Amino acid sequence: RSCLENSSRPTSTIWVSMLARGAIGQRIVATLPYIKQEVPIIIVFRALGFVSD
Amino acid sequence: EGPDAMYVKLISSDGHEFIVKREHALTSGTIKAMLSGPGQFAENETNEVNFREIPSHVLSKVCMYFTYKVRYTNSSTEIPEFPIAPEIALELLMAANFLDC
Amino acid sequence: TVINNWLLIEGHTIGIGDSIADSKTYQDIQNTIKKAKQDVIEVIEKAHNNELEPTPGNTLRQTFENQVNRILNDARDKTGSSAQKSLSEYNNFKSMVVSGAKGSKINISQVIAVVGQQNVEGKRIPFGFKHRTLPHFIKDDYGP
Amino acid sequence: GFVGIRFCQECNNMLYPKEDKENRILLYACRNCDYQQEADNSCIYVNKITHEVDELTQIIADVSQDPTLPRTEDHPCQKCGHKEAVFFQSHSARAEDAMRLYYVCTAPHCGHRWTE
Amino acid sequence: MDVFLMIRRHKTTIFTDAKESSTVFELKRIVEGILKRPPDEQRLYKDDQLLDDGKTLGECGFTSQTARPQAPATVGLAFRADDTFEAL
Amino acid sequence: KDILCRLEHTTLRKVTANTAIYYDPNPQSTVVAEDQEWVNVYYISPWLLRVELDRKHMTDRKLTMEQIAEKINAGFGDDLNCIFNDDKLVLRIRIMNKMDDDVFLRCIESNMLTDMTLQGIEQISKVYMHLPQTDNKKKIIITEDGEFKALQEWILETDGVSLMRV
Amino acid sequence: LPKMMTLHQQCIRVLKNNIDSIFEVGGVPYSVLEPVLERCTPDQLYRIEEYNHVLIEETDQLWKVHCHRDFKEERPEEYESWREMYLRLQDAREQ
Amino acid sequence: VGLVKNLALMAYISVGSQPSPILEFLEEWSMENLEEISPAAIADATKIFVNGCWVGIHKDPEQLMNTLRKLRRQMDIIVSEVSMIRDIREREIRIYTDAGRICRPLLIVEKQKLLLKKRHIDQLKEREYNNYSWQDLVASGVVEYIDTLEEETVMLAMTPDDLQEKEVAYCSTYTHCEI
Ligand SMILES: [Zn+2]
Ligand SMILES: [Zn+2]
Repeated sequence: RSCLENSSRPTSTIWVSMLARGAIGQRIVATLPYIKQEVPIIIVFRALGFVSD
Repeated sequence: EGPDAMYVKLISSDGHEFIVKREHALTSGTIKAMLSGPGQFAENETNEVNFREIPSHVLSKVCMYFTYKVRYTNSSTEIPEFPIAPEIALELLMAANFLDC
Repeated sequence: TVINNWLLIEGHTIGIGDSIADSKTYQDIQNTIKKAKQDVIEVIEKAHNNELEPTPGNTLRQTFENQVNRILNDARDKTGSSAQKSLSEYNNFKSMVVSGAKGSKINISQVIAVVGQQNVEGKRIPFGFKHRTLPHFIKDDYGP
Repeated sequence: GFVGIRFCQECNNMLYPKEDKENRILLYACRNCDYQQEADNSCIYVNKITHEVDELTQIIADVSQDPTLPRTEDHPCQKCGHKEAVFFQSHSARAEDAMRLYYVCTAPHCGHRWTE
Repeated sequence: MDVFLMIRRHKTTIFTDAKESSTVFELKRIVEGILKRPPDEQRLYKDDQLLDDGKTLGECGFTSQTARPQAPATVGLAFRADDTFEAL
Repeated sequence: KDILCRLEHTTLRKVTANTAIYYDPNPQSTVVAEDQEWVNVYYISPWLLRVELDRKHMTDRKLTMEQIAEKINAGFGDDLNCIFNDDKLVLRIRIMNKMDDDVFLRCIESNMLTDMTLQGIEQISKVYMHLPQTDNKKKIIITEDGEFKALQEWILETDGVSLMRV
Repeated sequence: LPKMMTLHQQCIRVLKNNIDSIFEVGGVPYSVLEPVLERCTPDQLYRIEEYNHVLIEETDQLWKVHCHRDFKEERPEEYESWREMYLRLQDAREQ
Repeated sequence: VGLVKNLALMAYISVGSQPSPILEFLEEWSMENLEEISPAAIADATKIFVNGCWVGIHKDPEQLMNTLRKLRRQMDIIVSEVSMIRDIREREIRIYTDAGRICRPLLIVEKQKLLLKKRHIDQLKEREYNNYSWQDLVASGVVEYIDTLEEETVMLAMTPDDLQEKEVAYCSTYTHCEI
């Protein structure tokens, strides 16, 4: 529940979750604020500016 | 002090010398090397053990510890400790030099 | 009406002297508690040195918990039995228990001898800190 | 034994296992760029279902500085002979089946960790 | 069990070992055996409680505590029964 | 205990120590090299699934490796060949005859670990044997003399319900 | 304490509990005093060495046990015994 | 029941502080920023969190926590209500300055001895003569405020009788004592 210090603003909550076993493997996804669907975490890292694995 | 060796006299350059059971001074390291010197059999029975520079109460504690340790080693009891005063331990530690224990 | 008017002559009370046991009883309770704590420490040492054999149908931690709770329940039961055995015929806790009016032998045991094990959700007090019930204990303290 | 991630060098991405039937051997190939590399270990994937018997390698020596950990002087260090050592149970989810004690030497510059 | 008394004559202290009941002049006898002390020269003083004219060790002054290997109980000595009582 | 083993569900996961995936295009020269002798006794995709089973789980379930092998063969109908030996309990699985065979063997290994039954009934996770000391769950009988006699007989509990199969 | 102790061990365990009681050692060699000084903390070593100066050139290796515990990233330079290095870095860090 | 709670008598809820002095001090007390480090240095170092912000890593976390505790105990750069937690097993140092942290004052114990001496008690017996107050006791490095996250790393003696204990004290590393 991320909230910027030195300011009075609402807290933005990010959920870095992992899918259950029941699926070839279990994957890590990210539920971002103001985003309707879950996003895979590697896509978020690439959109942050790091394309290489 | 008597040549029948179950009492041995020992002096520390103080007036208050001490005479103790040889059998309860048996746990000395140096009783095997300066009463059991170059040859046994009436070297021990002289019982003039003229040590130097030890205050009286210090070696009183040391030889009372001798009786203590002899009768509390290999007996039915093994737990108990030795209650030395904190300061005298320093000079008692120099007794820790002499007796090889 | 008849019993309530005879009770004016007889009277019934509860006092702090009904919570006292004999000195011999207090010694017996302290001895039982000491022996049971020693037994719990021995079971802890057996589990720590991997000498504790799991029972069928249960894992090692739950067999340890069952053994510890068995020891402590035996402690509470024996101390309580000594507590009721100390009680005189004039004891008013005993009077209200054997009359069935109020209280039980567990209440007498907790007042006189041992309150006993505190349980939350059917287990012992959980490690709400990192592996500690309270910050006054050391980590991984499974003692009573 | 375990298998790790082997990385490409052209784009630093992940190499995926693949075979060549002309050489009939195993190679880790990058499928972002066109890089290929002959694979050293034949093991592609391994399960470790009951290979959680070890917990000593995850323990760090810094827990010798933990004041809330129990200390003993009856378990001397084998590597350096220090008399004092902290002991604790395993903190893993694999520790439900074991109350096994692990010991860490509290002497600085040693950090030796052992079991019973 | 044991006994622990520093037989203290100022600058000469005798060591003894005995049990909880022994006649108190047998202490003088075991001093006499090696230190050549006649019973005139063996006027043992009191304890903190008065000494034992009944002549046993399980009588006044001596308890189960005074047989302490941790630290004994000490008292002065005079090697003359009636004439003089020499300290130092 | 025999009935308890016949009732409790046993997947391959309960008895497997490890599963490893290898590139072994020539079974004549096994890359693992600890299975050379019995594979050469027996002697195909170049992909190998090596399954090592724990000793204790295979003993107390009273399972022998031939039963697991015929369970493989019945499960897949010779879509894939599984050889085995032990004297380490070693199985070796290949897939005889665009979704490369490594991910297909991935998938069938997931099927091994999850969706295969060795012995027991699927809905029953755990079976607790006990001998009851109370008359609530005993076998009361009427003797020849005519008394009600309580017989202590071993009874099982389950953690799932598959009543008709039981 | 279910342990037997000889005179060395008795004196050094008592003194290992009350290091703070030491003002002046008298004439004890360090080789005897080696145990109680290794279970110690550098301020007490400074106190001992500034009351019992004759021990100084004996205790320098002991300071290494402190240095690699308080300045583990460091090494001595040449012409630097461990006591003077520990005091120089300690005062430099406080400053 | 259980949802509505009450404060303990010496419980104090923290009011909040700016992280800037602690951040500056960490920047020039040998902590390297996240922007200036290769990731290979993160594996053996201690991550440093200030109000939950990962700001850098430190190579010597024990002397860093000693320095931070020394600063907070003498009411230097770090103010008294700042919580500093060293997760030793997880190699993390978390510094919290934000509001809402409930804490309580505890006597500081160094080497099985209270830092509260008879001189502090004698000075506090004449509170309205010496002008010695509770805040002077905090500034003396005698008491300090510990919150719930820091309390999970401290070792509390219930009484000073737990300190003055013989050969088996059940713990020889008490860090704090209940008042
Ligand atoms: Zn590439
Ligand atoms: Zn070590």
